[PDB]
Amino acid sequence: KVYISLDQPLTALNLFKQGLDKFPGEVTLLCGIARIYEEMNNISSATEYYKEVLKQDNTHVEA
Amino acid sequence: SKWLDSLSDSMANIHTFSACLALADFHGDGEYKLAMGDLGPDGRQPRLKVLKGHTLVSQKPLPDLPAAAVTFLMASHEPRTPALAIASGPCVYVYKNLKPYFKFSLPSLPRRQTVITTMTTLKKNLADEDAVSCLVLGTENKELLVLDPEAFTILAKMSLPSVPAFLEASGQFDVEFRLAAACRNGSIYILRRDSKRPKYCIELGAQPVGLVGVHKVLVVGSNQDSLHGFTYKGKRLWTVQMPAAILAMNLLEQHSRGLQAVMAALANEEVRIYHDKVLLNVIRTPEAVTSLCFGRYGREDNTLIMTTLGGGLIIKILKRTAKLNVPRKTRLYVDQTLREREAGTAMHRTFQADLYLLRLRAARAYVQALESSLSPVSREPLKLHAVVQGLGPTFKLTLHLQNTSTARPILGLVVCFLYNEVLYALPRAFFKVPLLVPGLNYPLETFVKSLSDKGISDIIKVLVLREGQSTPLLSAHINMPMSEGL
Amino acid sequence: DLNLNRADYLQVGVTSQKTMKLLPARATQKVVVGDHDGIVMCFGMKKGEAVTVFKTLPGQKIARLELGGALNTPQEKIFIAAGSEIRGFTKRGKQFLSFETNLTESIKAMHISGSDLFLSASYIYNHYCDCKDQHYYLSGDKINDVICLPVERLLREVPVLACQDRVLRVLQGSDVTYEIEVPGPPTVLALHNGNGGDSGEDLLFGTSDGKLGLIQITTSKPIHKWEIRNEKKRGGILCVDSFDIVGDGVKDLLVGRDDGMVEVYGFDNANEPVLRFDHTLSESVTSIQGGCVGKDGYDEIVVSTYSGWITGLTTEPVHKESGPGNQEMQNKISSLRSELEQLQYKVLQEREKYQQSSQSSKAKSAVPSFSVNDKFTLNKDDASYSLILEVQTAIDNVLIQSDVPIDLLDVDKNSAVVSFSSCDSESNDNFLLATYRCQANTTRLELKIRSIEGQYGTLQAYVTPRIQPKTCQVRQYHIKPLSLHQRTHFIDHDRPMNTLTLTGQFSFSELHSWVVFCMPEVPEKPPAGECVTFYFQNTFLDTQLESTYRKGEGVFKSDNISTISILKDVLSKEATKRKINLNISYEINEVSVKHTLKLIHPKLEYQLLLAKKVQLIDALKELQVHEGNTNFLIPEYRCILEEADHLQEEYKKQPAHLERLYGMITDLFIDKFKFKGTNVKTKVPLLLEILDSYDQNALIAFFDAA
Amino acid sequence: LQPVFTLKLRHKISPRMVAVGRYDGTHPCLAAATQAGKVFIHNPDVSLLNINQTVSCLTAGVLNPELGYDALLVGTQTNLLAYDVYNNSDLFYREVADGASAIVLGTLGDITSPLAIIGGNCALQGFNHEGNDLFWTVTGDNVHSLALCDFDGDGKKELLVGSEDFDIRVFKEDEIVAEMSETEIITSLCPMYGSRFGYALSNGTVGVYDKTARYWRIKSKNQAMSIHAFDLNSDGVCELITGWSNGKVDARSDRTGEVIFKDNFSSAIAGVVEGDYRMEGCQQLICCSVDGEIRGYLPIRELSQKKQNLLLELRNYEENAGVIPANTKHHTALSVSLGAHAELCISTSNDTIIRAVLIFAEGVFAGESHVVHPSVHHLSSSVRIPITPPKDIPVDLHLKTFVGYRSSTQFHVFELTRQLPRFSMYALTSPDPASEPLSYVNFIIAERAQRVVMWLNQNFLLPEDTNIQNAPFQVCFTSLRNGGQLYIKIKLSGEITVNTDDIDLAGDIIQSMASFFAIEDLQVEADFPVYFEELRKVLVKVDEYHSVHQKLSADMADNSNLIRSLLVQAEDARLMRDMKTMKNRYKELYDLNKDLLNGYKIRCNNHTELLGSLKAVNQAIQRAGHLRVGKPKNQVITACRDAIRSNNINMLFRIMRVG
Amino acid sequence: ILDENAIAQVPRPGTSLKGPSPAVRPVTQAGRPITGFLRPSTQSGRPGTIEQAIKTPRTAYTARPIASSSGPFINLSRLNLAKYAQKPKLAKALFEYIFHH
Ligand SMILES: [Ca+2]
Ligand SMILES: [Ca+2]
Repeated sequence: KVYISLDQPLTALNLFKQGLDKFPGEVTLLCGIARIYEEMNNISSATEYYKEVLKQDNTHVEA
Repeated sequence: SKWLDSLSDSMANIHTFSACLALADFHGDGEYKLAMGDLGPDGRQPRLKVLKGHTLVSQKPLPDLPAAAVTFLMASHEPRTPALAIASGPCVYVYKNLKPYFKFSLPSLPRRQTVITTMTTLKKNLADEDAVSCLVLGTENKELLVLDPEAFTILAKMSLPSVPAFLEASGQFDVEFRLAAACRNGSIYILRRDSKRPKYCIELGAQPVGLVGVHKVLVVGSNQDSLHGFTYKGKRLWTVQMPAAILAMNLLEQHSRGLQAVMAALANEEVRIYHDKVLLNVIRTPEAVTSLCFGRYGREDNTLIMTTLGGGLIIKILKRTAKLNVPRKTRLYVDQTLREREAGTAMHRTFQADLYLLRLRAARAYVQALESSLSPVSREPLKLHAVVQGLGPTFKLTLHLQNTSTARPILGLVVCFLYNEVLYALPRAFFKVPLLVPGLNYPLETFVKSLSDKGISDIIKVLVLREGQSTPLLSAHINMPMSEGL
Repeated sequence: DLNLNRADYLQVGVTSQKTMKLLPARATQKVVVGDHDGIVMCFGMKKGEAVTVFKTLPGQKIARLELGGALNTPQEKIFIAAGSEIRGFTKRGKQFLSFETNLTESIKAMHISGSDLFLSASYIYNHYCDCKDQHYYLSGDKINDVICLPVERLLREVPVLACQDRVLRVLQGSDVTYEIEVPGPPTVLALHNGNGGDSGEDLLFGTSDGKLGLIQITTSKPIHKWEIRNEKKRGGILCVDSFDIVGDGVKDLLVGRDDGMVEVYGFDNANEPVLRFDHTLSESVTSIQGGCVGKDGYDEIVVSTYSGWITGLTTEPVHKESGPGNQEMQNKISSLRSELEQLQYKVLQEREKYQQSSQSSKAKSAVPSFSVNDKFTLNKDDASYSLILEVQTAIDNVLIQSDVPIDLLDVDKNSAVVSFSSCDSESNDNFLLATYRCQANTTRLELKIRSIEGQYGTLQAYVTPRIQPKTCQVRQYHIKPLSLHQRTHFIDHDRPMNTLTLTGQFSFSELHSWVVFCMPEVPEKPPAGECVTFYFQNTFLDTQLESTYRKGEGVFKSDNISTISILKDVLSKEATKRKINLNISYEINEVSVKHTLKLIHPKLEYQLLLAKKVQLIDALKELQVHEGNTNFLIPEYRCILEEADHLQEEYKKQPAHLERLYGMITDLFIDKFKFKGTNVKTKVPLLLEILDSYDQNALIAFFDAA
Repeated sequence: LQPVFTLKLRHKISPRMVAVGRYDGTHPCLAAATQAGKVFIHNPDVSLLNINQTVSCLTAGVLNPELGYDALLVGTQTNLLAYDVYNNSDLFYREVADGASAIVLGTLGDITSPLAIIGGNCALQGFNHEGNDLFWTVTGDNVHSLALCDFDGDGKKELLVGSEDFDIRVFKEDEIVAEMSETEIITSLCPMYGSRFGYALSNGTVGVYDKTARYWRIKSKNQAMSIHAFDLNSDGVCELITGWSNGKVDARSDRTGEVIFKDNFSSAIAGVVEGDYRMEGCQQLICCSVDGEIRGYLPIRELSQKKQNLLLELRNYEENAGVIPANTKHHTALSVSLGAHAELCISTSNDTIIRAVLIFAEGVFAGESHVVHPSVHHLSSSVRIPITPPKDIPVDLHLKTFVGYRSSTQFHVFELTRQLPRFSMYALTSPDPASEPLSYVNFIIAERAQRVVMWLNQNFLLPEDTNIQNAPFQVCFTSLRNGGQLYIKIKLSGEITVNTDDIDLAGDIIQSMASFFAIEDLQVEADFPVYFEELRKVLVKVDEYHSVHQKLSADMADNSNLIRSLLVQAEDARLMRDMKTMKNRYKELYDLNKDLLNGYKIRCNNHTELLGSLKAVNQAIQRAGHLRVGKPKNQVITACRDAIRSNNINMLFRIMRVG
Repeated sequence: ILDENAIAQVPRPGTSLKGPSPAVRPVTQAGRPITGFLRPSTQSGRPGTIEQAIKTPRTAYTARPIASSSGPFINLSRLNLAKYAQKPKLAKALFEYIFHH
């Protein structure tokens, strides 16, 4: 949130991938990555990350 | 890489045109200078500047803005430099050796004089490098004055239907002269012997931005970013399309290879030399170019000097050694089509039943709306919608009302607001509306004000109704937002 | 557009003004120069090296050198005037004329018109004809140069006499016909062609403030044709000449300066001049000529430099040949190498002998004397003297000791460092002790000095050159009491004059000595007639100080109370010094204070507006960097956003002007109350507060009331 | 030469804040500070970056060698930010709280990661590509310039620190190597040679240093803003490019400082930096003015005048074979007077007089000179000059005594060099044990009490009558910048007791005596009660200041949010033409602004006091470590920092008490 | 609008937050096609000026209408937070109360 407030998507994405390196399959982190990719409007990666969320949750209302 | 570059400068503020810039011999001894009547950096200060080599040698103020500047030999007695006849106002300053030598005046009109805009020369009998040339002036009054060799008397007066803008003189004046005039009305008129009136006109469809005469074809540059080659009889023979606008067209003629091709100074930062139909020797420039000249500048028979739209000079010396996105269907689609093929009858029947029930419920809701008259769009033509603007305790509520009819005004109408008198304080909750003229959106605004100290959002109704009736003609609703009070 | 390459020639000793000439000789001419030791020499510069000719014997300091000829013959006789006599050489080492012309002090200018000889002096002017006195004049002011119009193209000889007080007295015989007025004290003047002007006669003058002109002296009145009054080209014209270097067909004007600047003026407008090429030289030009001296076939300018470097500016390129890889650089390098080796040998052995012989008891160590061409002028556009020291060698350090509160400002052209040593003002009488070390190899040093309307006193300056014994020479300038009064020729009597009369027991010479002690620009020698009137003018603000005086009486009218108060105090001090017991009687126009305050008001208004705008300049600049200033900034501050630069650069100098104005106002107040017999040295702080407020009407109210 | 390119940038460039960096990886661009706290980037169009804060440093380099992009660094007096301009993303945004007065970017000794060194109040720091503190040490005063140069030739570069104390120290990864004492606040260092570095001051002095000596030096006006070593002549050896305060760019030589190339501008010179704009594979030299014009470059008779000067000297000597007996000798004498200055008397064993004296010393006198100059009624043979140096550094006066008679217009100038020792002050007196100071530092020396007498006699202006050899050896000096004392006592075992209540003075004495007796390492036993308790009280005030700042910051943030909301509400009222509520919103805004300005004054005073307290803590660390020579120094520093991060104040003081 | 925190003013297209064409997918602004799963953190574009943000629908840039800026159990002015801070068991729940309630 802090990094998105300072308009720094590519810092937030690196931080999210660091977190996923810590927590290997977290759903909120993958969903945040997908939200950032959709705000930047490149859906071809937001669909991939929502599909990862699905592979983890499969009931996720957002993805 | 046929165009050997010589000089590229950007501090030279030379805002001339392709017609008020001419190079010729000015002190004999085979050293050609280039005289140009340059405007101000904006167009305020007319200054005549001549160029020898690539350093400025003399710039001197001029009375008014030069409309053209062309050189010519006045007589063959011990041929010195040609005379530079620079056109300014109703006057022609004839310079001999770049010195004020004569001031020809235009014969006035019954005072209402005129101004000269276009000026070229015409050959008398010889048409060689030593021949005598006569001026041809285009007055602002639609007239062409064929002058004398020494710029003091008139040899001919030709009548044109519109103010000329560009001129081309072909042949020898006495026996075979052809005068092509590109006017402001977007037309080329040709003048031949015995014809005081052209009677051979050609329309371009767009105003001609240039005019260069090839020995047989006459090119006309259009405002539609193209060239059109016509014949001297009044019949187009070809047309070529340009990728961008045409700023200035001049003539590139070298007699060694007999190449007489028209140029083109396009607005896309390039210049392409055009023969009859083919492109060749296209060049590039750091900025789009407004004027080009090709001649024997300095001591080279193949010099081309070009001035950028922003100023500066670029001089180039020509070397003598010239599959579809059809979608995909997955297992879901074939299973769905199999279900449809095996159970199509039940789907058809149940969808028809659902459509019947939907028509029933839609008619029900339409009748209920007609009863309550809640449609903001409803013989008796009207259309109203209410917009709310502003946070804070005071909101601006503007009703956009409109009469939607061919031609019939609505005289007696009135608007009445319905609100909760404990939450909103409307000053005038009822007011007449102006005479609604068919086709105009009338914004009729009011100031709603929230009174509740706690945030309470309550609806506000608006009823538009006649003054002799009691049933609202139409209505609208607005959910007032939260107050954000104090 | 013109380019001149700096080619150096032989170096001679230190030269005075207009001490170089060119023998007319189509090939290369010959250069002739005169050193301050009397060694007049001439060379031809055949090929790179100076082929010296008749380098004569040392004598007195050559004050002037001029070549002329009796008849219309090509002028070749070169006449010098060293100490008090005029010697004359032919175009070789044969002296033929030696006119003793027994005088008192020296010669400062001379002109040779065939046989006619017009020489100047400190004040005296003589016109001889072959060692026979024929005309004698004694001006009231020192003469700078003398010329006679062409006695051939015209008929009568009309010698012009340029005085120090900004006048050109065009006299005939032994009495002035009329006097032409010129801005600034004239220093050089020469008819502006090889003949003296096509249209009859024309005189071209150049003044010490930096100004050129073409006074056309007719039979009874002058006809001013143009003037080259400059702004950035300050510097005393020491030399001027006419020669066609541009090659257009009309002769150009080659003019020198005092700050090295050499300028060529072309007449391309066919009647008026225009600058074409300027070049700085790091020393003071003393003579300029045209023609050619090296590699005949290319016109060049010969410039005599103060220290003696006879330089040329040629129109011919220097690097005329090259390849894959000049040699004259190597030749000159090798020559200087060898010379410096052998000179180092000799001077090291002599230093050893001198240091070992310095221990001799009875022996005395003599000192190398040298020359310092100083110029203590007064800038008129400002209120600051501009002192300018020059030495033939380079300087090491310059002391500036004072006895007056003085501001040493900064000069961008100066490259020295400054070192304001901590004065005391209680035990030493030095209210100022500066010290300008000069970096690298600089000869001249220009430094500003700003003194208040009062505080008279001396000012010393110790100069030390970069020579081996490293001696020092002291100079004593004077900051006069009324050091801001530039003398002019006319006043306006319709101003409120606060007259003042001194009476009693004067020798007119002594009263004149008092006025010289009291005023910047007045001749020392008492003017003849026992009755003299001078028309001064304050430069900080225009207030005249007409001063008239006879053998025993003096009237010092004025437009300022401060001026007459200072005069009263200083003259009473001089009287008490010399045991006179004079009698003062003053008078006041009760509106003069109003006039002076109305004069001051615009300056204080401008200073306060300066401060008010520069306070907000930077705050507005912080807003400027955003949103591009398209729609929001008020037009009021938009008028400041453009001129921010000039406002900021004037704010740097503002505080000095504000302090000076406050001091002047408080002195005006104190003095105008002192004349009535009161002592109001106590009400000053209220006046200071009022000026912090500066209600001009409340200011005049406080002036009239208390 | 000729400027290979020129351009005009409309933004005022801050002087010492300029860098060239390939922010696109392969496309070099210019980064430069500007007014309002914005950093602009010129790509070959100008792009702004809102630092929204007054910048004080700026560089650009490779911070993570894994990728080939330059990282734009931006320092502020309370922050430090690395920035990947290409993919806009903070590499690290660290908060220093010590300030950013001078930063560099390179590889230190025995560190495998390019550090972003920084310099603040009195402490340096270091950060890797993520922002982890890997280097930290304390220095004398405010750091003004830093550069990386391999003094000592061992392949790992030590860093050169220019302290506001006028000193230039060289720091290894942990150890201090050497310190040369310049004469003014350093402003710029630049290395491009092996062990040679070019330095600038605020006098205007631009010079060059070998290991521990100056090749050349030139002092002028218009003190240099930015120095940078480049190879303008392409002779293979770099030269000192310099940009002065007037506009002059003079490329000099690293040999005897002879001007080789010269150029001029319209305003001052912000920065000279090398970087290949035109993509030619070879470095360039860009000069950037203060007013925002950039220009980029690609890489005779005076000796005859000297001959003439030699001939003039020969003329003088031949004239010989305002006059003065040739055997006139100027003899000086130093002394010290209490009733408070070091007096220097100059005389002449003749009847001649001393008309004026112009002493020239670098850092003692204000300016470079102190001309004495008696009045004509006061002239005599012997003249005394009082001197009051500001600090204890041995200075060398170059006296120039103007010798001549009374009424003379020209007279000699005798030159003479006299060195005021390090401790020129502290006149010797009689010890009064009632006024004995309690603060003392103790340590042991090698041997040779006679050599201690030598040290004391060569670093102090002791009178002639002093005779002290071995056993008691108690000398009591009284300071002259204060009333304090200085007790040097020596016992038989070789133990030196220094009883100075001042700690900087004891540090100076210990370091000088160590450098004198050729000592590498040493440990002390120091007690400074009245100073240690003051430092303790400062440490106590620190956290209170922190809390107050946090409270005021939260309050001002709340009020700023209120003001933003009120600006929006006022805009809405103005757009609906409700003038009464608009005036109400503006009254509310006026009141909030007045409250916020009051809070701003309070917070600013508190922040100034807190910065003073932090600099006091760091100066305490540096004065504790400074009291020990060699390795026993470094330890303390480390321990001291490790004693602050844990708030173990008593153990902290024990580290600075015994070590 | 009134709060600027992004360092870069005009960063490269693709590194800042500030598919199917509008001929298929409905839109909300010039771009920004309609999304699934409205969350209260959605900005979905941003206005240029305060006037544009006011003179538009209140819920065109957020899931909720935009604001101007984003008895009682215990009276906050009565308790000494310096004493509840000593007891973390009380301090944690008390902070959660003060912050979220
Ligand atoms: Ca090393
Ligand atoms: Ca080099």
